[PDB]
Amino acid sequence: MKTYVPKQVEPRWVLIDAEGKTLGRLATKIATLLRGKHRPDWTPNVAMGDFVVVVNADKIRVTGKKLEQKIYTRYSGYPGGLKKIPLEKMLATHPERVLEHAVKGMLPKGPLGRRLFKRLKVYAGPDHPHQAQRPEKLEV
Amino acid sequence: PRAKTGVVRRRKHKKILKLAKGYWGLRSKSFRKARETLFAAGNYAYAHRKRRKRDFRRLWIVRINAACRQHGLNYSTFIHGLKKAGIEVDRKNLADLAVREPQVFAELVERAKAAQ
Amino acid sequence: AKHPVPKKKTSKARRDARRSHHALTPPTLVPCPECKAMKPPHTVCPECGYYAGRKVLEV
Amino acid sequence: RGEVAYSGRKIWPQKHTGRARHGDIGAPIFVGGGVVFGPKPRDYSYTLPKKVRKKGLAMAVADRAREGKLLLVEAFAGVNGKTKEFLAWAKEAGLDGSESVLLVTGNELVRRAARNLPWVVTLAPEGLNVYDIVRTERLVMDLDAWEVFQNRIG
Amino acid sequence: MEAKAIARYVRISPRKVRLVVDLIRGKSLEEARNILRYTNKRGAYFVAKVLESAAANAVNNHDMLEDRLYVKAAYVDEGPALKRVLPRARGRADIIKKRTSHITVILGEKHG
Amino acid sequence: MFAIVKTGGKQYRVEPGLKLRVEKLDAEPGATVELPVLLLGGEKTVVGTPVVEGASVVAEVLGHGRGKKILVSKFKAKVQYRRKKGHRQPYTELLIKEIRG
RNA sequence: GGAUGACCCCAGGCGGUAGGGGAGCGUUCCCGAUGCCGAUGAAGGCCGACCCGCGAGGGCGGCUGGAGGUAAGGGAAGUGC
RNA sequence: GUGGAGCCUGGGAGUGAGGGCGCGAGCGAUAACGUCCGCGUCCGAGCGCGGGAACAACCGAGACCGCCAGCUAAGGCCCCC
RNA sequence: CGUGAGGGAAAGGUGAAAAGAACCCCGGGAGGGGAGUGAAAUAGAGCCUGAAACCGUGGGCUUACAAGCAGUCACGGCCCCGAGGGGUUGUGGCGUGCCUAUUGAAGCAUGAGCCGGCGACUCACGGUCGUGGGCGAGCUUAAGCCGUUGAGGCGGAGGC
Ligand SMILES: [Mg+2]
Ligand SMILES: [Mg+2]
Ligand SMILES: [Mg+2]
Ligand SMILES: [Mg+2]
Ligand SMILES: [Mg+2]
Ligand SMILES: [Mg+2]
Ligand SMILES: [Mg+2]
Ligand SMILES: [Mg+2]
Ligand SMILES: [Mg+2]
Ligand SMILES: [Mg+2]
Ligand SMILES: [Mg+2]
Ligand SMILES: [Mg+2]
Ligand SMILES: [Mg+2]
Ligand SMILES: [Mg+2]
Ligand SMILES: [Mg+2]
Ligand SMILES: [Mg+2]
Ligand SMILES: [Mg+2]
Ligand SMILES: [Mg+2]
Ligand SMILES: [Mg+2]
Ligand SMILES: [Mg+2]
Ligand SMILES: [Mg+2]
Ligand SMILES: [Mg+2]
Ligand SMILES: [Mg+2]
Ligand SMILES: [Mg+2]
Ligand SMILES: [Mg+2]
Ligand SMILES: [Mg+2]
Ligand SMILES: [Mg+2]
Ligand SMILES: [Mg+2]
Ligand SMILES: [Mg+2]
Ligand SMILES: [Mg+2]
Ligand SMILES: [Mg+2]
Ligand SMILES: [Mg+2]
Ligand SMILES: [Mg+2]
Ligand SMILES: [Mg+2]
Ligand SMILES: [Mg+2]
Ligand SMILES: [Mg+2]
Ligand SMILES: [Mg+2]
Ligand SMILES: [Mg+2]
Ligand SMILES: [Mg+2]
Ligand SMILES: [Mg+2]
Ligand SMILES: [Mg+2]
Ligand SMILES: [Mg+2]
Ligand SMILES: [Mg+2]
Ligand SMILES: [Mg+2]
Ligand SMILES: [Mg+2]
Ligand SMILES: [Mg+2]
Ligand SMILES: [Mg+2]
Ligand SMILES: [Mg+2]
Ligand SMILES: [Mg+2]
Ligand SMILES: [Mg+2]
Ligand SMILES: [Mg+2]
Ligand SMILES: [Mg+2]
Ligand SMILES: [Mg+2]
Ligand SMILES: [Mg+2]
Ligand SMILES: [Mg+2]
Ligand SMILES: [Mg+2]
Ligand SMILES: [Mg+2]
Ligand SMILES: [Mg+2]
Ligand SMILES: [Mg+2]
Ligand SMILES: [Mg+2]
Ligand SMILES: [Mg+2]
Ligand SMILES: [Mg+2]
Ligand SMILES: [Mg+2]
Ligand SMILES: [Mg+2]
Ligand SMILES: [Mg+2]
Ligand SMILES: [Mg+2]
Ligand SMILES: [Mg+2]
Ligand SMILES: [Mg+2]
Ligand SMILES: [Mg+2]
Ligand SMILES: [Mg+2]
Ligand SMILES: [Mg+2]
Ligand SMILES: [Mg+2]
Ligand SMILES: [Mg+2]
Ligand SMILES: [Mg+2]
Ligand SMILES: [Mg+2]
Ligand SMILES: [Mg+2]
Ligand SMILES: [Mg+2]
Ligand SMILES: [Mg+2]
Ligand SMILES: [Mg+2]
Ligand SMILES: [Mg+2]
Ligand SMILES: [Mg+2]
Ligand SMILES: [Mg+2]
Ligand SMILES: [Mg+2]
Ligand SMILES: [Mg+2]
Ligand SMILES: [Mg+2]
Ligand SMILES: [Mg+2]
Ligand SMILES: [Zn+2]
Repeated sequence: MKTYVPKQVEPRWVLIDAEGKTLGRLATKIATLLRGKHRPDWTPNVAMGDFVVVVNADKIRVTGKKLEQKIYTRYSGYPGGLKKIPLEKMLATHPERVLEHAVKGMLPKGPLGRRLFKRLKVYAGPDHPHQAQRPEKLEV
Repeated sequence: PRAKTGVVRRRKHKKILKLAKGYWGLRSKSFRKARETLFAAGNYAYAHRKRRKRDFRRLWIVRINAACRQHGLNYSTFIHGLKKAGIEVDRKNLADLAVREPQVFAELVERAKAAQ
Repeated sequence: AKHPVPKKKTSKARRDARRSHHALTPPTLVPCPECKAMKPPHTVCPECGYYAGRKVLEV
Repeated sequence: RGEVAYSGRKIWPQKHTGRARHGDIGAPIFVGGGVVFGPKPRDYSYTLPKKVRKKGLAMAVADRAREGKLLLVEAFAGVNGKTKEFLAWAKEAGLDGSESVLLVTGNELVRRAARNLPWVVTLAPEGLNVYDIVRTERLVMDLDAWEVFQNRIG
Repeated sequence: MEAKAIARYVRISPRKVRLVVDLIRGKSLEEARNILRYTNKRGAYFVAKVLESAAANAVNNHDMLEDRLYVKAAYVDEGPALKRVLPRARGRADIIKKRTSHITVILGEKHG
Repeated sequence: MFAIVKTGGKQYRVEPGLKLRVEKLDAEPGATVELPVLLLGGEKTVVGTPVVEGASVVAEVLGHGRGKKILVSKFKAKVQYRRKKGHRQPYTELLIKEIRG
């Protein structure tokens, strides 16, 4: 006999409240959902996981002094192009990137790794436009 | 008597270049680069034969660990249940039973939680 | 100068990739309203000899 | 490389020519140059112990003697140097021509006849050798030839 | 039915000729004749003659209609090289390869 | 019904009618054998610990074979070590007749 | 075990450079050969997912090719890039 | 203590540039991917495998071949994994 | 090639037989397409066989968000030959060319554009071990002479 390989799944849509949950401790699970490792038929070479709709990523919370201390970095390719952004200001400017940057770096690198990052759709504020898919609200 | 090469070398090169069909550029067309390629291939196949038994067992586990948590226990706790229950169903069929016949996998969960 | 020299032999793939812009564009031709033959636009027709509607040169 | 025709000039210098280093073009590394350990005229002969060639000669006859393919004839009647004579004689002697025969006799005429038969090797008894014995499925001998056969292995 | 013409040992570099032969492949005969007339290339001359010799064969030998002709196939295979000497500076002598080509045109009847 | 049986050091799921290749079993072609059962499933569901008492899967051996030749070669660079080895792992083809159990 | 390599069984060893040993494949040539394969196709070339061999190799079939090839068993080297 | 143990006579070698690590000293500066010895070790030749992000010599462990079977070693068990 | 002494290549093969392609067609010719010869004309004289690198045409599969010693393992899609295979490769896993020299090389150390052919442990004589045999306190001949014309025998000088 050989290992069962699933006929192409119909992916599930998932809605997570991000408010007040810890940044890395929510990120690691959303990666597991994206990766589909909660699925008994999990196949490592295909896109299989859910579509994780997250809201209130502006109200994500982090411990310690990481608001002033944790610094997201961007390099441009030009001399002196090392830009530094504290988690503070990024929350004030592009709060959806905090979760995305965290969740991205916990996903594999490569083709499938990026296809799954396209499946995470982060929003600030309690609303989301994906009511067309009717995502099952998950308590995580 | 004189024994020139004659038919020998080309036949041995035709053996190697045939085993290199499908390779990129001179790797499939040039005997020398076909050799250096077929060396690497011969080692990779021996390793990935060994790595294959490693690959699927890990794939079996991740699926086993997935269907376990749908019942409320993790992989580690489940496996030890099967050991104390005395069930030697391996991880290939375990994961197979998890997707196809979950009612059997559900029963196997009970025996694992009850062996505790 | 110190005589720059190619480091590695260019691949068949790479040189043919370079020549992906080398295809000739066909000559652009329009019919001559007098003798209908295909001539280049804005040129005295080389088959009958007409242009603008009148005879210009011998053929 | 010293027996080849070319001269002993160093074709180009040792260094700075940008080309591999070489001497004369008689070197075997060149096409047309000499050969390295190719054959020379050899004398392949060697002196086998007489007692071995003597024992070989006797043993070779013995192998034919065991399987019945040894025949000593008193003489060869109606053969006087013509082949077709020897043919009819072989037909009386139980030699049809289906077994290769070593004919050993001192008679030139009998030897003259069978000479050109494809299945017959001819020999003077002094020329009795084990190769021609082993080659032949059968062995026929003048009692002249048998006599001197005993003499050599004495 | 197909017709064929070959111009063997055409003293011109094949790489230069294929540039022109690409223009006419799959094209109708009259179109190709028009295309070859105004392509500003030395090779357009030769391609035009092999084409006209192939079209002549079809009509004359192979019972094919002139109006129904198109260029079913066309390819430039390289022939022997004319290796000539180019004296460079400093006493070095390079070897120029003056290249020939075998130009093939294959015609067929496009029915419409 | 189906059954997880163990032969040749491995476990396979079998059903009536199925063909499979297991490690070479010492049996005559056309004969039949009883495979030890580790789990039954389908209508009923019985769990082996590790095996089951009156459980056996009957299989008729259709014949023994030699798999497609696999080349196993070893190459150690810069050390002039090369080895070529050809392997045809033997097998036995079985038809799962009935599941007793 | 059977009786001196018949095969069977049981157990253990088997990473390997310099290097020592053993057993084999292939190439040219001699004997075998006044034979044998061969125009119903030699050698060589091109294929093949087929058969055998741990491998080096051997077959076998299809195509080319258009006159040579050469067995079991031995012998000798200009013998494997 | 029967081990690819030991001993005796012979044939054939290769080696006679070592290197890191632990301990013991010397030279050095209680410097050096330092240098020179002693004991051991591994690489050398195990740049085959697991760990150590990656990395000959640190930890684990001596790869005859096959398996989509099982148990462990160092090390690991939030995600990459 | 060199003032000269001197150095010193390359280059063989249609077919049994020229029967070496009248004549017709495109073209200036070259070349080709027919007709013709031939068992064969991808035997057409740039001629047996016609390998490889190399170049081209056509078809199947594939490729424009992708990080690579180019493979390999797995799975999937497609195409072909018909619970099986072969071709292709989208994704995932793993993955530091070959040789040489080194304590140590993927190594930013050596060598190699690629392909084909050529290319390197031999022979003689002695020596010394081992080994297969002949004989055995013995063993053996050398040059030669005789014989055969791919026949062997003689020869005891001498040597151990
Ligand atoms: Mg990874
Ligand atoms: Mg050679
Ligand atoms: Mg090729
Ligand atoms: Mg267990
Ligand atoms: Mg200047
Ligand atoms: Mg310059
Ligand atoms: Mg190309
Ligand atoms: Mg390019
Ligand atoms: Mg000389
Ligand atoms: Mg001199
Ligand atoms: Mg120099
Ligand atoms: Mg150079
Ligand atoms: Mg030289
Ligand atoms: Mg020269
Ligand atoms: Mg010569
Ligand atoms: Mg005769
Ligand atoms: Mg004979
Ligand atoms: Mg005679
Ligand atoms: Mg050039
Ligand atoms: Mg039973
Ligand atoms: Mg390596
Ligand atoms: Mg080394
Ligand atoms: Mg090596
Ligand atoms: Mg056994
Ligand atoms: Mg064993
Ligand atoms: Mg070894
Ligand atoms: Mg060993
Ligand atoms: Mg015959
Ligand atoms: Mg031959
Ligand atoms: Mg073969
Ligand atoms: Mg053939
Ligand atoms: Mg003849
Ligand atoms: Mg042969
Ligand atoms: Mg022979
Ligand atoms: Mg033989
Ligand atoms: Mg040689
Ligand atoms: Mg020892
Ligand atoms: Mg000793
Ligand atoms: Mg010794
Ligand atoms: Mg020394
Ligand atoms: Mg030392
Ligand atoms: Mg040491
Ligand atoms: Mg310590
Ligand atoms: Mg040091
Ligand atoms: Mg130190
Ligand atoms: Mg070394
Ligand atoms: Mg190591
Ligand atoms: Mg390395
Ligand atoms: Mg590691
Ligand atoms: Mg071992
Ligand atoms: Mg072992
Ligand atoms: Mg375990
Ligand atoms: Mg995990
Ligand atoms: Mg001159
Ligand atoms: Mg002169
Ligand atoms: Mg001829
Ligand atoms: Mg003509
Ligand atoms: Mg005819
Ligand atoms: Mg013709
Ligand atoms: Mg021919
Ligand atoms: Mg010819
Ligand atoms: Mg011939
Ligand atoms: Mg060809
Ligand atoms: Mg070719
Ligand atoms: Mg193409
Ligand atoms: Mg992107
Ligand atoms: Mg795309
Ligand atoms: Mg890519
Ligand atoms: Mg997989
Ligand atoms: Mg397939
Ligand atoms: Mg990778
Ligand atoms: Mg060096
Ligand atoms: Mg060095
Ligand atoms: Mg050094
Ligand atoms: Mg480099
Ligand atoms: Mg250097
Ligand atoms: Mg290098
Ligand atoms: Mg050096
Ligand atoms: Mg060059
Ligand atoms: Mg070569
Ligand atoms: Mg020697
Ligand atoms: Mg000796
Ligand atoms: Mg001796
Ligand atoms: Mg003796
Ligand atoms: Mg004597
Ligand atoms: Mg004679
Ligand atoms: Zn006009």
